[PDB]
Amino acid sequence: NSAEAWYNLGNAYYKQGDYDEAIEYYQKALELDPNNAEAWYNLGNAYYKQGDYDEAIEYYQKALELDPNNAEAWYNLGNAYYKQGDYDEAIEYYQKALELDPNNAEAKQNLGNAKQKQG
Ligand SMILES: [Pb+2]
Ligand SMILES: [Pb+2]
Repeated sequence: NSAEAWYNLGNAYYKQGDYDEAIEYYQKALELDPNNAEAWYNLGNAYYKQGDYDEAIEYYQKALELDPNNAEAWYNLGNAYYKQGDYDEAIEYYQKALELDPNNAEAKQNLGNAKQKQG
């Protein structure tokens, strides 16, 4: 209801690259409906695009608790850990992404690179 309205507005602002606004609007939506997995996921993405990887991780984790079939979310969580230098975590989440979407070339590549980084 208003939760959907806020989510819709977050999405519009997200797509235009206004992350600060999108983050505000997603947070409003989730105050009203905390079960919207796509709102958690997109909030995560918006923080990720801001370079705020610890927030991204928090919100990706919440999205995946609600929707553990979101292959892209597993991949982006892996990216977020990779950005923090947490290559063990990145590797795990990339492996999970590829189980659901074996065709994610970038997941395979980052997984490979992450394995090099640890050694
Ligand atoms: Pb936090
Ligand atoms: Pb873990």
